[PDB]
Amino acid sequence: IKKPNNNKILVPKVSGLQYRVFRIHLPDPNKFGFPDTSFYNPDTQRLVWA
Amino acid sequence: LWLPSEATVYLPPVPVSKVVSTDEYVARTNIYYHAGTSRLLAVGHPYFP
Amino acid sequence: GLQPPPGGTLEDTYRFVTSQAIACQKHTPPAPKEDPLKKYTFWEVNLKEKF
Repeated sequence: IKKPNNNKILVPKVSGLQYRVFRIHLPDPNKFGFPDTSFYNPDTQRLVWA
Repeated sequence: LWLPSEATVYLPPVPVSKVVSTDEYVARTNIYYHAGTSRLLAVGHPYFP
Repeated sequence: GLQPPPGGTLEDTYRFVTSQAIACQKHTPPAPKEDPLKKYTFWEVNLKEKF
């Protein structure tokens, strides 16, 4: 819905039939603390979520 | 001669007092009891009081 | 003594006791099991969980 003086929507459209594409951002795991720090060398390795 | 460095990094948080399961601090005994009500009945009007 | 042959679920216990739906209920024929001295008044002192 909108008012005919502009194009800005007043209430939006949502129904049961729409797709729902969720985008998920993640924290970069190369920049963690990890206090025991023994399981990876920080030069020849990189870390990635799964 | 000493200067700040100032970057961004994820550090471990403060510990929160966790919730533990009941089987830890509650000991189970050997005594079993039974309890059952008679029957529950109700007659009324189905639409409005 | 052990059980009578019909034991049944002791008393139906209707929920809404004052209505026009159910019939008259709640101890209309009073078979003893009570104190015989009910006709002679006293001063009751309830000590069920005073101990």
